[PDB]
Order: sequence, then structure tokens, then C-alpha cells
Amino acid sequence: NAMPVVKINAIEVPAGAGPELEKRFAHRAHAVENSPGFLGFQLLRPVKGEERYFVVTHWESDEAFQAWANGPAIAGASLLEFEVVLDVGG
Amino acid sequence: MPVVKINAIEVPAGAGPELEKRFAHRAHAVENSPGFLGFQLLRPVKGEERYFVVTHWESDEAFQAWANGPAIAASLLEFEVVLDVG
Repeated sequence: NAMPVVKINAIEVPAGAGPELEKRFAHRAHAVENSPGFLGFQLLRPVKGEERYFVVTHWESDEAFQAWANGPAIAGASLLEFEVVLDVGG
Repeated sequence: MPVVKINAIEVPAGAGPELEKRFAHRAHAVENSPGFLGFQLLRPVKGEERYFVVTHWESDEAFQAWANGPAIAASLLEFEVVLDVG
């Protein structure tokens, strides 16, 4: 009954650096793929009305995201946080 | 190519609740549309003042056919799903 959460990292990617960014995030999706509370990942290339790439992750709760984001690691971008008010499928 | 459409709507502090009760109805008119893959209403928390109305489609034409079809009677953000995991 926790409130689902959606984090969107809006990143400025130069014109041309597209294929290298989408190759890079294909690996970063691996590290998040089986984390506790992880629901979904999407990489969104802007087409109209926006110029930044959108890195979207769906989580069970803000607690699950803070657990993954503040844990240990190996070593402009604006972060937008939302609460999934409702969700329907196709 | 799957696409995601985000309607970023300026909402006043207080009009939010009435906005969330209206989109429960509006989700009905899309949840079984052809090409429809998913709808999400996102209430902002940090870094954003707008509600994000998110719809997932199999293509832009599937979205355009639904949007520009016949009807009974705010910034749009258009994306292409590079990769989807989950």
C-alpha cells in the first residue's frame, strides 16, 4: 500500500552524443534491473516540446529508491521526483 | 517505435485533488485504445511544479489516431522510448 514513485533525470545531451548515451544507459539499466523495489526503466529521446533526454525509473516507494541511491558505489542534470497517483495498463 | 507523451499542466495549489478525480475518468477513455500501452498521473514533489500526464503508445500514429479522432464535443512533451527495462 506504499505510494509508488517515479524519478526522472533530465540530462542535456549534445547533438550527436545520442548513440553513446544510449549505449551507456543500456549498462546502467543492468545494475538497477534487480534492485529491491525497482519497477521499470525507460530512456526517452526528446522529439518535440523538450530538448533533454529523460531517464525514468519506477519504484515501489521513495524508501526503495533511497536504499538503492544511497548505498555503496564503485567509486548538467536536473532531478524531478513524482508520486504515481494512478496507473493503468494497455 | 514506442513513444511516450507527457502533458505537463500548470496546476494551482489546491486544484490538484479535483484534477486527480477527473483523470480517473479520462483514463477509462484510453486504457483499451488501440496501441495504448500505459497511463500514469504523476504528482510533483521536487524539481517540478507541474503534474505529468504520461501515456505510452506503440507509435506516434497510434497516438495521433486516438487524439485526432472524433470526440464527444499545458505543454506537450513528445519522446521516443530508446529502451524499456522492467
